[PDB]
Amino acid sequence: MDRALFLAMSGAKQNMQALQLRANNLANVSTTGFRADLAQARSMQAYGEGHPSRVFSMTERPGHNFAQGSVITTGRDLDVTIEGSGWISVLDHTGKEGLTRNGNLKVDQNGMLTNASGHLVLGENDAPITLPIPLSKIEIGRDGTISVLPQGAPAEEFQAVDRIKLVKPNDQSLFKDTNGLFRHKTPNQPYEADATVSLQTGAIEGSNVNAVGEMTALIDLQRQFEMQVKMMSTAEEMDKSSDSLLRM
Amino acid sequence: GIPGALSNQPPADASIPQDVAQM
Amino acid sequence: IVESDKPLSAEYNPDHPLANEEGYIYKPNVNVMEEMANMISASRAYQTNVQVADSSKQMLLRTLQMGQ
Amino acid sequence: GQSSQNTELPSGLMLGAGSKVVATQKVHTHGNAQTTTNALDMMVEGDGFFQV
Amino acid sequence: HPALWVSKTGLDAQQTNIATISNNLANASTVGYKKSRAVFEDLFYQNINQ
Amino acid sequence: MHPALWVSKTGLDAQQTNIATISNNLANASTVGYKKSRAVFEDLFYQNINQPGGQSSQNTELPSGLMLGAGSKVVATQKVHTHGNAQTTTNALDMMVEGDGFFQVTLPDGNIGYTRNGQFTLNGEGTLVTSGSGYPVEPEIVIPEDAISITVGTDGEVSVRVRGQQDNQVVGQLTITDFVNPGGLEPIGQNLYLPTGASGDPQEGVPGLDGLGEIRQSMLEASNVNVTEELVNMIEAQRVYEMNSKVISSVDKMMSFVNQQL
Amino acid sequence: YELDYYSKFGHTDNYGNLDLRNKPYTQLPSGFVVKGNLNISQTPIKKLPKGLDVGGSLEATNSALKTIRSGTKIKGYANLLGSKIESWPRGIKLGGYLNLTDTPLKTLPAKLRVKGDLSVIRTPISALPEGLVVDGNLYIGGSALQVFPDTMTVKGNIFLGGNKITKWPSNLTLGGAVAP
Repeated sequence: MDRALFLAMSGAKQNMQALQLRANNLANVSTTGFRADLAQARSMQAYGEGHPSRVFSMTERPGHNFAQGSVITTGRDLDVTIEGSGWISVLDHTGKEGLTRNGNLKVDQNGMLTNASGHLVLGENDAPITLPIPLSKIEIGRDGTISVLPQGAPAEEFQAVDRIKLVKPNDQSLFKDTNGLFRHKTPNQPYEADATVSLQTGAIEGSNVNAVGEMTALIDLQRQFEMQVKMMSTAEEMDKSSDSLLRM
Repeated sequence: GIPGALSNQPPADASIPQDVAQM
Repeated sequence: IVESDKPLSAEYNPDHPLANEEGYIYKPNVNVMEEMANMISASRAYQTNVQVADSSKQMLLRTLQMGQ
Repeated sequence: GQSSQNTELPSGLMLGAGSKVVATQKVHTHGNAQTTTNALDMMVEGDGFFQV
Repeated sequence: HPALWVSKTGLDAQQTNIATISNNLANASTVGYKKSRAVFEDLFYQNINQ
Repeated sequence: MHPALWVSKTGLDAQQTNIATISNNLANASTVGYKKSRAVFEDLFYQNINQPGGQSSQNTELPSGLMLGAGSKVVATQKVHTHGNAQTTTNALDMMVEGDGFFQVTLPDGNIGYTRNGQFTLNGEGTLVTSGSGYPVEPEIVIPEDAISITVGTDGEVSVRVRGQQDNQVVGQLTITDFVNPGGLEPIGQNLYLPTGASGDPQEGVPGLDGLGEIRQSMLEASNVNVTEELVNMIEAQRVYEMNSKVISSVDKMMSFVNQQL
Repeated sequence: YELDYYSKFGHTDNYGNLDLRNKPYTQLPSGFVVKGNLNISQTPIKKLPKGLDVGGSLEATNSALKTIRSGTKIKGYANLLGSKIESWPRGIKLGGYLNLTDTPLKTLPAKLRVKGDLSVIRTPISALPEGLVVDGNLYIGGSALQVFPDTMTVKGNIFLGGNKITKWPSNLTLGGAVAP
């Protein structure tokens, strides 16, 4: 009726969306290699004839928290965590290359090296890494080199077979896709395998969700949500009062 | 008129020479 | 419409993409307490002007009925 | 699902559906040794399993 | 919480040290046994808000 | 947000960094040649609210000249490069530096990293390498197979004893590096430091001349962490952390009252 | 007074737009760099510091801006409607228009290039410099101009604004027309 009902409704609806965005981070505190999503609000003015008094606010995801996660020491050979900044190249079920930070690796019955989510890990050849089937000792190098020991072979047979593809692009050019894999915003952009990133083998990288940061965002989203609801109530209260004009 | 009053039109800006030049 | 001249509230969000050289981001200078007072004041001022117009509407009608 | 196209803007806002436990992974690290006097309890040093 | 797992590394690191100490004390009468020492080193240092 | 909420949050993040750097020190309480770190706090900038002109000396004692802070932050994790105590071991391949000086090892990428850790050993070829990842020590020191003992002098002069001939044959000489500002060195883990701009150029020289330290054989440098200092600072960090939580809830209750009463 | 490191921090938004509207500042730091738009309208600033680099637009309407030092770089436009400037320096990197309406401007540097419109409305300027090239419209209404330069390039329409033109350029490539 006054268009301030919808101006406040559109703000209250967006505050719920930001609340859900923060809720996903808290639901994913223990997730491995999880980058917390950032939430903010953007002011978009309604340009047109009349006084510039109506400005909408909509929530967006400007970026992600690319800080180093909490490293968990597991003493497992097939667990690796990226030191500092970096990524691991994996292809999902669609055969589409995407960057990940989950270094919880495993070997299937055929020998292909996958991660906890089943994404095949790429290597030097840019093809999924395949290991000889009857292994005896698998050690992951600090730079990503994979050295294996054939079954029954003596100690002095630690030959390298593959090198884990570690990619360190600009963090501002990466977006989180629909399946948690970060990809270039510009499509058809090759992932250059960096040789500077290092793996801290024997440990797993946790999530970087700042629990306090989400909680203080929640309490501010609640108060701003409630204040706009009062604006909706006072908008209809004014409308009801301004109805006796035609009540002759 | 009042000084410093906001305008109801997009704010001519920098990128896209189009605005930086046309008055 | 004239914007308030209060300084923007600077917040320390150094990891934010929009942070400046010192890690500060700036946010609107909207103060909750004064905006709530405007919500109360504008609504009560709006409703009392309807009362005057409604009362003034009656006075015109009684002038029409004057004399008969 | 319009590919890319202003992911940082309100049009490209993406909200996740939460989290789940995907697998209870078995960690087959070699344990310690228990030296007992029984003559029928036996241990495998390394990889290998008894078959029953 | 990062401090939870930084200390958890210290708990695990000291556990490895104690396991070697017990092994040295267990073989205090073994003929031709060489004692062993656990080497400690700190993990990577991460860069924070720049 | 209400500016009082984020002011208190910066105090919470400042203490979280303090807790992180204080748990790392206690984790490395037995690491050989480990230098403790302390979190250094400094207050954020003050902004003039009642006088946007930016003149903070006009009526500073008046409401017009009021200035409100933006919270606190951890400005640096300063390394305290004090000398540690001496551990006397039986191994002949571990060394120590008496006073100022840093050992030199060659990293896989080519550049050298400086360390206080003296836990060394030999590889299959016999070169002196680190006891951990195995990075060789600069300059290279190769021990002959016929050698029966290793003697490292106070000036790093490495000599071995070989039977069939008297006098020890010298097979190398250690050399240590000192820095003008060792606190500016970048820790990279694995008991290694990388030179930075704030540290200054490396100053290399024989271990025992020009103010450098002396190499001690069969001796190790203990970590300089003070476990009691960490526990005391841990106590303060918790209480300051709790206090900033109280005010955040206090602001939340006040704002909840506003939209519930009005 | 002057502008310090922290004085400017209170007048900057998330996109580096410096707003000094009616602020009692008299000068800016030497070698000043502003990421976004700069607004110094209605300010007592008499001279811009040398080496000023603006990533946006310049607005100094109704201000005391009188002197500009050479080498200044402006990505957007320079709006100086109603300032106190008397002479325009040579070598200014300007990517927009130069609005000098209601200014005491008298002289312009030779071979000046304006990438947009040029307004010298109500100015005591006596003669446009030879080699002046304008990629937009020309406004000379209410000015003291009565003689045009021999060669000038106005990509837009020249607006006379009332003053009588006694001499026309010999080499003039005009994309529009001439209006009184």
